[PDB]
Amino acid sequence: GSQMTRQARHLYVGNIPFGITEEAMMDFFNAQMRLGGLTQAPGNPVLAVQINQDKNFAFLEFRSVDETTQAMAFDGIIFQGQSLKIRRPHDYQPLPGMSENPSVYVPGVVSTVVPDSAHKLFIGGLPNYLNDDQVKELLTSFGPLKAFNLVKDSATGLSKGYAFCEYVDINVTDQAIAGLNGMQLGDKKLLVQRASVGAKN
Repeated sequence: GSQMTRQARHLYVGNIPFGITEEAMMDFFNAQMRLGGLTQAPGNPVLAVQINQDKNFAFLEFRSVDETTQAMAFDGIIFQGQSLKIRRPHDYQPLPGMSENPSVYVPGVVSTVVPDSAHKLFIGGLPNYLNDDQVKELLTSFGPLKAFNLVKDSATGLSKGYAFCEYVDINVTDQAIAGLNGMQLGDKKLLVQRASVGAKN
């Protein structure tokens, strides 16, 4: 369809695996939607994927407004080691009577949106070659995460060596600090503290 028609029928997907094909991306999201019970009709909700490989993002094109909205619940899903960053197009406008936010939660998926808050953590000193899944697994031993993002270099996809997170249980925050702060990992030592402590400004 037209560009206007696509505003409510596609999503931005950032942090995509290097070298993934459009077909493999499409098959992944169709499988996740179908196997998660998140379709509104028989068949595949995702019609196409357009990748910008040099800029490390894709747009997923859906056949329906409601399926596009529900797919926002996959923000943070791990695929080939990467946490996919799912967002609305910047020009999205809510449509009359159509939900702006997903209605159903997808078990296991940890959001990449980590707002500044009392118990948001900064994790610094990570070896830059560890991927999102590996860092997530390091943090999850203390308890389940509500949100997590590993900061990547825009040009290499390598990490910048630091991440942010928020635990489901606010009390896990201090347990994760106690366990991980000062821990040797590679040639590095981790720094783990509430992000408000060292935030620039």
